[PDB]
Amino acid sequence: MNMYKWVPESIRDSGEGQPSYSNNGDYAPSGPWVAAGIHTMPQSLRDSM
Amino acid sequence: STAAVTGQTGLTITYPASATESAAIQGTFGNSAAIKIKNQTLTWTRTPEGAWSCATTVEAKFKPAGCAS
Amino acid sequence: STAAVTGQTGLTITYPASATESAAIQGTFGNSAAIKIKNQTLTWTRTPEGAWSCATTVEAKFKPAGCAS
Amino acid sequence: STAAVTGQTGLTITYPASATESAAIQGTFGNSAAIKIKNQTLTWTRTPEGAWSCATTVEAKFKPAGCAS
Amino acid sequence: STAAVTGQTGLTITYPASATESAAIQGTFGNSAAIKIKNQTLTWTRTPEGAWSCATTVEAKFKPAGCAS
Amino acid sequence: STAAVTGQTGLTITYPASATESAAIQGTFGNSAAIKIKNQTLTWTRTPEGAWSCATTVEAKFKPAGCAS
Amino acid sequence: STAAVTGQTGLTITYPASATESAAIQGTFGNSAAIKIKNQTLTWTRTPEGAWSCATTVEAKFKPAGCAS
Amino acid sequence: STAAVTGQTGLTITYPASATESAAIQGTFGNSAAIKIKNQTLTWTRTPEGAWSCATTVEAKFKPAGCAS
Amino acid sequence: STAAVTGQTGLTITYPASATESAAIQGTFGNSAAIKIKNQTLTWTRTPEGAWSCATTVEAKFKPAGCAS
Amino acid sequence: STAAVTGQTGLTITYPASATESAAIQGTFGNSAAIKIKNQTLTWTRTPEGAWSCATTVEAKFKPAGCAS
Amino acid sequence: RIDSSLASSAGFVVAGERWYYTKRHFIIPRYFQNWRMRRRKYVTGWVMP
Amino acid sequence: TLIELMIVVAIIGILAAIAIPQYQNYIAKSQVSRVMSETGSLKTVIETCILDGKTAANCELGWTNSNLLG
Amino acid sequence: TLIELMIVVAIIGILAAIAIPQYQNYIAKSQVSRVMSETGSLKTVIETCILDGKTAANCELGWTNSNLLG
Amino acid sequence: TLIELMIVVAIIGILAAIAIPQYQNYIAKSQVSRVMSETGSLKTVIETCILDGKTAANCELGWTNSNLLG
Repeated sequence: MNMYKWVPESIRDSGEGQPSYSNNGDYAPSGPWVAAGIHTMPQSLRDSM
Repeated sequence: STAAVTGQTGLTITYPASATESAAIQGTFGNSAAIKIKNQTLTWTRTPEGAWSCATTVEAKFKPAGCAS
Repeated sequence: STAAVTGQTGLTITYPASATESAAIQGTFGNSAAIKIKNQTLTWTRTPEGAWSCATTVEAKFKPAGCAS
Repeated sequence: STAAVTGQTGLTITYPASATESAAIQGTFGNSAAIKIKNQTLTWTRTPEGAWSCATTVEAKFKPAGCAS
Repeated sequence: STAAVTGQTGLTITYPASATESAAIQGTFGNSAAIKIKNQTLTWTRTPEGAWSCATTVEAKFKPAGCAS
Repeated sequence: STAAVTGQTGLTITYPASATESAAIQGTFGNSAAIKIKNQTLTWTRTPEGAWSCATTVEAKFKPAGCAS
Repeated sequence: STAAVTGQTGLTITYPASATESAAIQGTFGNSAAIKIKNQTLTWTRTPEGAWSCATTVEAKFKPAGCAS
Repeated sequence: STAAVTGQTGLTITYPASATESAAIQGTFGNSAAIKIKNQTLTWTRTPEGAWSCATTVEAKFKPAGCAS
Repeated sequence: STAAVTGQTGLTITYPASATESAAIQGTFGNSAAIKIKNQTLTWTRTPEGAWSCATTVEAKFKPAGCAS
Repeated sequence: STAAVTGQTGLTITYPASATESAAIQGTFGNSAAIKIKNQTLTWTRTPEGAWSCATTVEAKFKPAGCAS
Repeated sequence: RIDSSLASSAGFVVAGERWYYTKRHFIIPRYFQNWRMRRRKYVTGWVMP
Repeated sequence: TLIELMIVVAIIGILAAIAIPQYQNYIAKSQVSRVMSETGSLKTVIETCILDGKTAANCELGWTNSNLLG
Repeated sequence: TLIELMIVVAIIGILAAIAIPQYQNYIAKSQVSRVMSETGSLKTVIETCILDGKTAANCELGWTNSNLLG
Repeated sequence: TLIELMIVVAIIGILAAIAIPQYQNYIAKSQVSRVMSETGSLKTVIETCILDGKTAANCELGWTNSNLLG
């Protein structure tokens, strides 16, 4: 039975993540943001997710 | 003018050396530039995936719409 | 030049010596190739029964439909 | 960034899954748009027969010559 | 200082929030202004179309040529 | 793969069982084929006298001179 | 506000209909203009070649260096 | 859209029905074209031997290097 | 108006004849220009390698920032 | 036209009359070519073994990727 | 790339779509597409032990 | 220099309005031709099998999988 | 007027802010497409060499050096 | 005011000093690229004539005059 199935443990951190620094400089859900590079996140959090 | 060394001291080119480096063209203002931005920098960063974007360290008011991060 | 040795460093021919050994023609990107796809290899492997197929290690979006794994 | 899902909110794509449905690229103005054009839309209509056409909901004056219909 | 909040209490600007309302810059006389014209206002309003016009509440004799109602 | 059964489901072989019926080699597009002609078929029919000819279900603008019947 | 019908009577547009006629933008003074130049006119004309020139019927002493013709 | 019957009135196709007559592709400007070149024509002619050339009826300054003849 | 001779004698064009000579576009003030700079010239030169630079004989205090040479 | 003589003066063909001499297809720029590369040459050389390669006298800045020799 | 949500929100500070991994910067799992994934066709058959 | 930037926008607007040729026929015509060669290459196998008298099962086919399913 | 010149500054700000379509993906595909055609042409000589039984050293290869290292 | 007009003049002078990005290199590479295709387009004619054994005059060139003289 042909069956498309997702493949776990074959996913990679392709680096497309574009974190945004809110120009408000705080936890405001609104306001302008600064889409930054993936470098700004701790790699531990990346691995956990 | 070559990428390794340019003809202007205010212009620097970050030439990638492998497939994982991110290119950047950095230009430091001066000479005929304003006194306030006599030493500010404007950089166009190029992600290895093929994405071009602009950044600068000068005030947000002074940023144009395109380089508004 | 020859199957045993070629005039190019990046081209290798896997010539079979027996009836049950497959054939493979593999080339490695370099020189004027893109820095992103640099050092990658594309191989055309031949089954002993005479079936030809193509394989490569380049990214999924860069793989042509004729060599998609 | 794929056809199914894009990296920007303002862009959506109708992928034609059959031979009797048309393709369209929808880009909705926003972010740094002009206040009059906060919510107008323009589409790139791709007919199944191989014809490309452009249409917009903006006022007549703002319409460029290539999207007057 | 800013359109939302200004550094002088005698200057106000109405910034539109959508495309169906008008913009306006309003200024009220005071301090060094004459006693007769101490409490009227001069306004610069921008229509939704984007047309700028000047209006004032001062007497007809004190109105300039460009702000004649 | 053989005449009775092939390794590709889009490839169909109609092998005659007597001296009176005709042979047919029918192939159905798909996978890497175009969306418009994703479900069309190209067949090679052979008369009992030994004459080979082609037919196709694609539109006229895609029919080559070989199968333009 | 269009070329065919101007918003006010003081401005008139000569819109050519073919490749041999010349465009002209004529503005007749009045309203708040000086009494001496109440009925004078100022026109911007464009040749079919694509050259702009200025002409005014105001007195010589009132002609600026721009329209010294 | 056929050679005998094209989909646009501004496009003219001369199909050679014999081996001794030439093929030509004539395109007349208009609609959105510049008024100066509103009624000019640009043609591509083919000799029966298979040699292509370009001719244009606009002024020389509007003629590119390709169709300078 | 061609490069060989200009419409007015106050503008001069130096057209290069080979690849080892530099071009020059020189303009001399006058007519409606200031009396104190009635005979100064403003010239644009282009290096054989393709670099454009500006020079002028006017005093430093009248020079723009782009021609301070 | 022919290998012995071509229809364009800037195109020359070196035909091999024997098995121990090479062939050359040399093209000399001009007419619509840039002044900087007005008199440079680009050639195709083929060894008697049948191996083709590219050569030119233009500067390394203008050299294409396939003719860096 | 498609999806990046259904991850560990721990550490992130949720501000609507914004997940502030820092006081200043945030991410949006809707477009935080650093995750390349994999799926495969699967021919399967039910078996009785 | 307001009028100068208009020509920049106008040319871009004109260039963005370039007529895109109907490339769909090119690929579809070419794709069938690839099927044309692939399908006709088995005629020699089919004709030899028919003339030798072998059945459908006895006819050895040197077919290779095609990405176009033809 | 100052309003006219400020607008020109905004236009340059708007015009220079065009999105990059990531031409790296476009270029890389063509190079791979070029290479596979070259390596594809080597199939016939290897196939003919194998069917004749000649050794690897005896199999003459009409391969020409490629700028992409093959 | 005089100061507001001085801002306008300075901006015009600022705009007038935009760097010219040496457009000679770009076109020259492209102009050579077009000629590059022209010279290689006649290789097929020459290769066949050499292999078929035709003489220089017996070889028919399907060459059309190029405005770049290449």
